[PDB]
Amino acid sequence: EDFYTYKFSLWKIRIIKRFFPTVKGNLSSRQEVEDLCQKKGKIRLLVWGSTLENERVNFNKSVEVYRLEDGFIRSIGLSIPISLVADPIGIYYDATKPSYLEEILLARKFDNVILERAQRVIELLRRYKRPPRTDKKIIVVPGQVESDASIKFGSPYIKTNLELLKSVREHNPNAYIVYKPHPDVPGELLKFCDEICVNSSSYDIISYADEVHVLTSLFGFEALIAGKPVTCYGHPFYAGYGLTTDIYPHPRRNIKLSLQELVAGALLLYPMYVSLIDGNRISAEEAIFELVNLKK
Repeated sequence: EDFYTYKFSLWKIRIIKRFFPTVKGNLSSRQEVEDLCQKKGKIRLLVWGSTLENERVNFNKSVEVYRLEDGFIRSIGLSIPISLVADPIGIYYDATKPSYLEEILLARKFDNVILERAQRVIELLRRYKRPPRTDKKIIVVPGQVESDASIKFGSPYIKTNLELLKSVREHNPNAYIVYKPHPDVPGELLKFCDEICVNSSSYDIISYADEVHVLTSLFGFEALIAGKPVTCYGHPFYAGYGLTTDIYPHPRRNIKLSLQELVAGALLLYPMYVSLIDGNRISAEEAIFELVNLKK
């Protein structure tokens, strides 16, 4: 009777059980959470993303809430998740409230050994992964799905791709702006971007770019690993740490971090990793090795 899930689908419950083998039951309403809590003194609730904030539901302090989300490595370039994020304080894309990732990076107790792995992971990612000929600075803007939670709780001002593309052009009047729209979703876009790169190879649009300008896209964290300068127009999890030139300052972040500190925190300590083959907990490096040995 260790963990409970909040409004998870059956398929999602089985996936979560890989990371939490002690999942016991699925609570389907706030009343069921309150009834079970005073029945057992305290409960551990598994919630997905900003589900509680979207419902404006708050529980007493005896309901320990874990906010779940997909990992970072399963997504950045290289279906059944190999990585899972379990945040007991908040969630990484919510810049309005503290997150456990933010507390890790602030405490920044990173010994010499974990900095080595972070440098190995950076080198590993860069290796496991059209362009206009002009004199202008090449700027790339990855579009997002506007209904995403990272824009709602992670962008303090800009909320649309059009406002992003607008704001990008206002700050860069002469640069060559190419808009890469999000796959999962035109005439007014071209009034601020030069061309619209509708396909060819995401991560291999980064290498042709001089700078990457994003709102809250995880795409910008991949650009940091690739070493390309990135400007943030919102407040993603990698913003505020001086690695990115932030348009709007983060109201709660003062620390200047290195790329290894960011990687060691965001990729190595923050998310969980479970092997796809045997189901055991593995390191972020073994997770990359498994995904790398999966494609060939």
